Amino acid sequence: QKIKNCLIEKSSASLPNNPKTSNPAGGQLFKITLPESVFLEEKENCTSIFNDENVLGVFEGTITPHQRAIMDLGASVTFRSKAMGALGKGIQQGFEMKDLSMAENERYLSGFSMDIGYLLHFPFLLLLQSPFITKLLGTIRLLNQMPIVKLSLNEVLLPQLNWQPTLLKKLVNHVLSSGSWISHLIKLSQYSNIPICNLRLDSMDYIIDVLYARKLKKENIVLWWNEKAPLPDHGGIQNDFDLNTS
Amino acid sequence: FGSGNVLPVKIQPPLLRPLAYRVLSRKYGLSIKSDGLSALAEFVGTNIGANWRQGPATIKFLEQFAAVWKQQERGLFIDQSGVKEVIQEMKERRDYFKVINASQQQRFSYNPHKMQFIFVPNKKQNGLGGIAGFLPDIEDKVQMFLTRYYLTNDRVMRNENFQMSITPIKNLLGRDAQNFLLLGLLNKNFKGNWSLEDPSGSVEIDISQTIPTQGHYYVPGCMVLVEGIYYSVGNKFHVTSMTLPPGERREITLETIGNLDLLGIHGISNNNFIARLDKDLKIRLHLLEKELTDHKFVILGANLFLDDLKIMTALSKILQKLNDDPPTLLIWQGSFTSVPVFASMSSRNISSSTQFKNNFDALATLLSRFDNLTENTTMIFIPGPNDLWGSMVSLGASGTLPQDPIPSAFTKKINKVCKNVVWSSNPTRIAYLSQEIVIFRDDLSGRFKRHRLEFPFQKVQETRKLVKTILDQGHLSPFLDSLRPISWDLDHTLTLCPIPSTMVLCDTTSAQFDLTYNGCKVINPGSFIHNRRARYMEYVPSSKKTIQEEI
Repeated sequence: QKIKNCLIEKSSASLPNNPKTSNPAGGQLFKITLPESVFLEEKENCTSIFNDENVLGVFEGTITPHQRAIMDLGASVTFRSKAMGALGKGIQQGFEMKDLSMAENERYLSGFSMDIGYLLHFPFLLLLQSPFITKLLGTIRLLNQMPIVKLSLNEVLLPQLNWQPTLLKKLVNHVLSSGSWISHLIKLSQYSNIPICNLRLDSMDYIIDVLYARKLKKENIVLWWNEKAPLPDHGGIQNDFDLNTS
Repeated sequence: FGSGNVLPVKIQPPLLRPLAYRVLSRKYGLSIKSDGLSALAEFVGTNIGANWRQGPATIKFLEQFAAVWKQQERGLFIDQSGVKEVIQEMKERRDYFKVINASQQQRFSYNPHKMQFIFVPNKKQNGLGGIAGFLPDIEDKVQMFLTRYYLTNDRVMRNENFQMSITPIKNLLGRDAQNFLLLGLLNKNFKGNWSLEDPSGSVEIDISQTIPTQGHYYVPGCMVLVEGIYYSVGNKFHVTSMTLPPGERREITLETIGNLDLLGIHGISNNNFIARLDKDLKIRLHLLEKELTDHKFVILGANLFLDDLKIMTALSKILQKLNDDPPTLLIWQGSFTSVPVFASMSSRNISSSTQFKNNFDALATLLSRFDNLTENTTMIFIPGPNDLWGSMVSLGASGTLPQDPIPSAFTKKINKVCKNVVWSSNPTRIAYLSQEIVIFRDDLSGRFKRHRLEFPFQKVQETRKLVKTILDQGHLSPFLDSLRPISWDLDHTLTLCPIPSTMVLCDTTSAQFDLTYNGCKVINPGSFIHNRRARYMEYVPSSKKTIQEEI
């Protein structure tokens, strides 16, 4: 077609193995890379390669730019620009990262020295401790622009009689555990290579997911990564009833 | 029947029963019971003043009481309801519209030997069903596809063009030549070869030199008309032509079935007798067009997400305009959640079922503002793939076609904030006067595109193809039990032998359209939000529609 300013290339990535899809046929998998803005533009028109006849599947449409950068670069990102001195140009506009990127060693992330705050609900690197993160974030729009470490302990309960002492006790430990929270967060982050604020403490499957995904990307295997969905992303064949899967 | 007399003197029925007996039991009617006789004493005593020697009054009262029993079927014995019919009599001196779910729809079998529909008693009414009464019996699994084949073959054999005729497959076991017209299920044998199956038997099919009739879809699990030659050296029917059974309009279909009240709003039918009615249809067609264009019911764009904030804001802006002119009916359709809700083993966060409950509590806040829309509008709730009970098993996939309504436990006070709200199954039938509309929500175009026969050899054409296949096959599920399981005893809900007058067929994978075919109208709402635009369409029972957009 040549109409799109993208990069396509025939690839041999190892596909997943859905029980229904078993016929070998041939191999003509492709590796189309294309910026998301013109992808949204191409969503509009009827005729385009991504939506035409004889399309078997799209296999990694679920992964967001956030996940791509947190998996590729990591916490310790550095600039290998050289060429023309566009550091000022890079900082005034948005630094495009595809052309120039490198991931430096993160053996020591930070020698911590910074102020910490609180914000709690019982229905600057601030720590958000609320049952409803989304509601508090939406109600105060100014809360979005500040960096927050979101640690959520939820479902407060009351005996309905003499609740003042139990409120005091529930407040005391949350007041006094700040030194432990930050210490454990840094301890996990220094090995994890995920940035501190994106990472959560109780979240443990996320570490496994990122590590397994990046060590898979070291190989040619396809991720089948799927976001906030209980089923794997197999290209759309996963949306049909099958006896073996059942 | 009149008032203002002196006072209601009390008299014993012994001095009243002879007149009632002579008027009712002797001439027309019978069985004036003792309790019923005592009941008929009060109203005749209401105007008792200067009577039992008067002229017409008592005779006319008995005549009027007989009028109800000729009008209503009732029975023989007269019971304490005798006052209940006089309440109707004094009553004599919109409505008739209903929404029928999948479960409450009447069941009808078909006898091929008799060319007629036989009633099936509902197990809920007579069976105890205290512990397990919804569960089918194994015999339905054996007749599920036989019923489809009988209905389609009757229609094929009553077509005008056919009078070569369709031959049973086993009649081909000794022939070495000639031509045959075979009708049956297209599927794959357990060996992996394409085959055709009819109640008589089965045969393998060769597609190597087949020329299909373009204009529709050839998916496994549907009836197909085929033509070719049978070779006895092996067992193969070499195909030379392929088509689909022709469709039939509902006006010519009704006459064959008489005037059966399938979606009976005129009355109900039992194992004894059936119901038919013709004269009322003319007058109610008159009433449909009797300057009732004010009626206005609206189907929203499918797949609207409550958890998203922008969708909620757009819905508030839309209801802002809907408040001005309240729709007659408002159908909220599509999945109400953007993520399937399952057991959610992790309890650190709030449970997904509690989140489902909470997302149905913001609707009350957003709806309580607009009082008129509450006061004079009826809302119809359609489920979706990611609702509560189904997603607990399918995990967001599409499974059984008869999908039960949303549980009343997690949605309780939306019935209070709004006046008329009805929860309905995934396939439902709106009976509006002399009109039947079918509500169905699934992605049909994707499944058609994925599963095609692929014969070895502008986008709106696909919409016409989909409409023609769905309408000619006379069934909403042209698929085998493998692709989509079906509740065995509820399959009649999905069979369109009489073509509906108006069809609601929403598919997010297919662009919106407005097509007409043999006696029906097919509309496609879909994709509530698209290209930063929120769309919703209006339709009027006078066969005009409108599209209204609100960024």
